[PDB]
Amino acid sequence: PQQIDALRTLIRLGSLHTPMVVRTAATLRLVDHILAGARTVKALAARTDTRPEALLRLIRHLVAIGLLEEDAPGEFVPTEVGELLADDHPAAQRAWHDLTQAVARADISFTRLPDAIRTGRPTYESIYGKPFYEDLAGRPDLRASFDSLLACDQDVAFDAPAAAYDWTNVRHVLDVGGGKGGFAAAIARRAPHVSATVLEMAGTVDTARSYLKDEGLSDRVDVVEGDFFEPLPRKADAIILSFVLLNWPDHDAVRILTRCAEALEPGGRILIHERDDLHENSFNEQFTELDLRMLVFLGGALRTREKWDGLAASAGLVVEEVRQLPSPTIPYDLSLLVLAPAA
Amino acid sequence: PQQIDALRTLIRLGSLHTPMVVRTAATLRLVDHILAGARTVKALAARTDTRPEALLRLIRHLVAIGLLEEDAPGEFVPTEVGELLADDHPAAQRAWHDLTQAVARADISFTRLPDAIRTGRPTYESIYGKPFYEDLAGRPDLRASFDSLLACDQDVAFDAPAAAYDWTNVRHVLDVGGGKGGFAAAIARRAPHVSATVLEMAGTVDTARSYLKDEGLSDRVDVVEGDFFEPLPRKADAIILSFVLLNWPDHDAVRILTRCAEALEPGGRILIHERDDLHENSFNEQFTELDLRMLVFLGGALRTREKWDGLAASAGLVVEEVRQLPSPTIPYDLSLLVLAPAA
Ligand SMILES: Nc1ncnc2c1ncn2[C@@H]1O[C@H](CSCC[C@H](N)C(=O)O)[C@@H](O)[C@H]1O
Ligand SMILES: Nc1ncnc2c1ncn2[C@@H]1O[C@H](CSCC[C@H](N)C(=O)O)[C@@H](O)[C@H]1O
Ligand SMILES: Cc1cc(=O)oc2cc(O)ccc12
Ligand SMILES: Cc1cc(=O)oc2cc(O)ccc12
Repeated sequence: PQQIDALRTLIRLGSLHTPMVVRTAATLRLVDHILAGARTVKALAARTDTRPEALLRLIRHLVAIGLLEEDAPGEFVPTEVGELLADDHPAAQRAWHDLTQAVARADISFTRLPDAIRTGRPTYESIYGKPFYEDLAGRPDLRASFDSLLACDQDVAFDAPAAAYDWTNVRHVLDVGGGKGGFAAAIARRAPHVSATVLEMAGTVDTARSYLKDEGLSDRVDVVEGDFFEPLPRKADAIILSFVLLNWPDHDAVRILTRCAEALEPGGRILIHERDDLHENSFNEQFTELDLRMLVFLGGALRTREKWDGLAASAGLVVEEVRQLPSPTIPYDLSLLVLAPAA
Repeated sequence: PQQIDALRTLIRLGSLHTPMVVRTAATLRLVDHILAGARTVKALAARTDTRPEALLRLIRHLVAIGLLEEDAPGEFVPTEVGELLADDHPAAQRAWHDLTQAVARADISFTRLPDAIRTGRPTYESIYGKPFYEDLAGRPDLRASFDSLLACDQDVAFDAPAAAYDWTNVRHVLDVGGGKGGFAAAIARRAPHVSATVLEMAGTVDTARSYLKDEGLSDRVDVVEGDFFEPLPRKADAIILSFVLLNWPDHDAVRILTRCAEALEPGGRILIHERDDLHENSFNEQFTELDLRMLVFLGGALRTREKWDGLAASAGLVVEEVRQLPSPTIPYDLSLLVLAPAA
């Protein structure tokens, strides 16, 4: 028959057990345990304290989808795909699929995706009892997990956007929602004359300060606890919004942008580090995974290039320049948008 | 880079939003509405009462994964894969992905798959408040949805297993857990001398009786409400277990098989309609989807050919014959296992 391939494709795409099998394997650290020598069901069950027959049934699906393969009778090893769940693999896919860590936990919000399409509003609170950042505020362990997921490569992940801007006429930088300070730190190393301030929430400010202390940068990058919907704590020649605005619906993103514009020194610029696909180029899996996560986690949104033009104008700004940022590590297209005050 | 394809494969397999996007589209009947003429976001939002920008964001992922394509600017149509979500397509994939119907609703149990691997026990009750069949018993609408999902092709789905057995020396058939009576009805049509009894739960017995009345078979197939862990209501030359034993862990499946053996007339046989892959042949997506659903819904299990040999022996039975059943419609390998009393 001719629709057999189509039927197989639809069933795979619609399968909820397959991603949960991947995330279960990640959460149980199965691939790590296999690499450390536990190749049989009976050894792996003892290492994970799972029930042996139930673990075999999980492993069977892991083989079926090509993450594991049966080497010898009853002995399993990771494939090239499965090896990506090793804890120290540079793409960090084990942690990003670990159900006890903040993002895969938040992905359970997708079980109520019909509600989010009807309302345009997040479903996270309906599952976990508080909106996303309030939940993180009440669970410092999840706050720390989220911060480390985003900041994993922060020793070098922010080098490209910091190198993509000319800091010669910048004296003070304000990184609004600046995470653990990785972006501020990368700017400080590249532009030694610059002083920087990180504005962040409780909890995150402490690991930011602690990170900057380890880096020897406390004298050049300070950390302020605060709320970026309130007046910003100081003015700056460059104000950074790195993976901030996508957390927020249009009206909140305009309020944040407005606060930033109000805090700009003369000649200053606002720097947005995010995606900016043209609408025509946005029908791709990288854009939609992040965009739909922002919907169900937060009620935020990724913005196409067209929408950035509109959002800037609403905040009194113009898009002066968009710099494409190289990710020759793993292809994830990101941009640095440079916004200036409108005429 | 060389691990780009591997990384892409892992991320797709681990994506929870993609199957929820498919199920959301199925639940909103999006493909039906498109085929009826609503091709734009603005028309489809009004037909589904969703928020237009949020619906566009869903559609974007549906295009990205190849269920929809943008025909004209802002107009979307289903692909060959997407057309399978039309409500009347014979593979019934819309209903099987509809979150308001019993199976896709039960698939939310997979969000707690780590618990099921640790315990070997279902997670359905922890989500919905009662174990699977008790939940169906308290929600007659879900009971009816489940019964119709399984019985969809019952006018012809049971023709092959009914044709695969020689009914010449059978006088009475008992179909234990016989659903809406489709299998009993197919036997009655092929073997007019046979009389049959369907044993089923509350609710299901009424739609079974109603189905058999529509078929003109009330005089030949009767329906008894009861519990197949209790003594069976009568003896039979052939006792049918069609998609029953996989609902149950080994010790419960032995109890059901034992009840059946105790009710067999001399010379009688027990007929099992299920999968029976050799363990070596079971590392495939058809086996694992059903097997893992039985785990999280019910604590049941699919049994490999080796396990059937063991289960039969535990119940005092031998596997006399296994007949492979043709499904040239869509390839789903099923078998008819014929069990006889052990020597
Ligand atoms: N009202 C608020 N005031 C200040 N910071 C906030 C805030 N709401 C959210 N945030 C911060 O916004 C950040 C978005 S995550 C991005 C972190 C970092 N800029 C990076 O690129 O990786 C979070 O760290 C969160 O703590
Ligand atoms: N304790 C019990 N006693 C009798 N029937 C039961 C039962 N527990 C579950 N069942 C029935 O077992 C059936 C399994 S579903 C299979 C239905 C049908 N034989 C078919 O092949 O499609 C359900 O219809 C359910 O109502
Ligand atoms: C880059 C990226 C990918 C993703 O899948 O989820 C995210 C969530 C965030 O809060 C910030 C960034 C990302
Ligand atoms: C044949 C089949 C496929 C599936 O995916 O789920 C099922 C669930 C049941 O209770 C009975 C049969 C099936």
